[PDB]
Amino acid sequence: MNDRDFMRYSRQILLDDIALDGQQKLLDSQVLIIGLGGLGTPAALYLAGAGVGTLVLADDDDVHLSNLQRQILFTTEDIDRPKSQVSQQRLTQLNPDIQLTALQQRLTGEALKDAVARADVVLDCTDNMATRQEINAACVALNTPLITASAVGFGGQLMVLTPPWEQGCYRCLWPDNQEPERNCRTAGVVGPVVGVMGTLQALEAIKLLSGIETPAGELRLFDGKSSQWRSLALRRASGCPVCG
Amino acid sequence: MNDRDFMRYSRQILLDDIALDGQQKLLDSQVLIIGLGGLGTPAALYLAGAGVGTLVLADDDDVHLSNLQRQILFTTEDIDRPKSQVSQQRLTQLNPDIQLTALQQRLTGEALKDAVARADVVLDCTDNMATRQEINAACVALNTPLITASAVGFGGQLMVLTPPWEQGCYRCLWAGVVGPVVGVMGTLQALEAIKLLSGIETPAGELRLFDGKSSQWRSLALRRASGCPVC
Ligand SMILES: [Zn+2]
Ligand SMILES: [Zn+2]
Repeated sequence: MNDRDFMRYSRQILLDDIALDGQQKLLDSQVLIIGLGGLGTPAALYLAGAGVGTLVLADDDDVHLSNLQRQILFTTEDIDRPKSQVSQQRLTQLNPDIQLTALQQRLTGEALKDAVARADVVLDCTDNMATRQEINAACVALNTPLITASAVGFGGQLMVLTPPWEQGCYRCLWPDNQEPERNCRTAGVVGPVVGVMGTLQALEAIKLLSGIETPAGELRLFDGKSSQWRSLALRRASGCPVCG
Repeated sequence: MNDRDFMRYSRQILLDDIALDGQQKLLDSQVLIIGLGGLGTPAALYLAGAGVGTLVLADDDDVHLSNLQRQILFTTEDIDRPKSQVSQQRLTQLNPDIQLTALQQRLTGEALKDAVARADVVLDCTDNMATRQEINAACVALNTPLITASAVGFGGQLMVLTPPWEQGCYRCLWAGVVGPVVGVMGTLQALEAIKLLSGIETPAGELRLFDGKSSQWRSLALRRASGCPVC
């Protein structure tokens, strides 16, 4: 690569586990981020700056004042402007040497499928159970990893699902499809909490793409209130509508 | 608190643990963020969007290409501009309704003690063992809570030291980095500030360590050193 790119990616390249090799891998890698909010926003911000070759940002909503408290990528001046655009645009100003696509739609059906297909890794950053479900289905089908997370109030939840599908899919831990019983406090959310969650979704994407020994198949839980971390093991359904 | 304000802070206000009581508290607080790097950058960003009344951005340095990989608050286009200025400007675009004071200088001795005094919580975001040491001194002198962090390669470190100074100060205790690893640490530094300024209970007498490769946290029990030169 370049002698400049070296400087920019200096902090990663200088790392044994990544070095020049991985750094190229990152540059040759592609990542799909469905949803650019308090979760996908810092996810995209850190991936671009890390040098992920390609980034597809999908989000069908505009920038609202209500967002600025946790969706750090945006600015008040961006209000009413479509997220995907504003996003790609600002990420560009950060890392021009990388390609950024902006889908101003809702990824579904085949539009979501092939989109998933390509991607070497797919981050789910839609705090939506339905979407998350088909993103999972699609991911399982076109054997492409899914790194899903979420947050409500002071609580965070993260999960990495690799293609081998060892410990099953999201439709294993929740063969259902409706909603969880955390539907109560679904009122607000602390920025740092949803933030740390997305940021971690990116660390997991890097490690996955740069082929690092990152444990998966867990369900990490964060309690922003007690500032305590916790992990629940996983194992697939003895006959899931997927992963079967 | 008008229509606009209710709207931006709405996801925080609709929270039992904060509501108008806390949102109001945040808006009356001042936080000193010393250092605007991989740590300070996301911290300032999350605190501002949160609505902390006054933010003092300290940092005697300019943007560099190297930076852009972990310091998410800057772009290539600010490459030679000073950070405190660039931060101050970008943060205002996010929340014009809060007090944002830049500090293109380098705090030390008195210049530091003043800033620490006029500040509810101080965030040590200077990955420099030295500045760090002076701050811990100032923070204990003016019994001002100190949230400090670190992040090297794949491992981060976090600590919340408060006034009763029960389990020690930073003395009582004592070059590549992954983007997200410093981030997590910084974002968490904000989380602790918001919990401290809003009044939420937070076990703090420990040294949280994060290993971003194995993806697991560990803690060490702090202890105020016998005859510590500050405690
Ligand atoms: Zn399954
Ligand atoms: Zn001490």
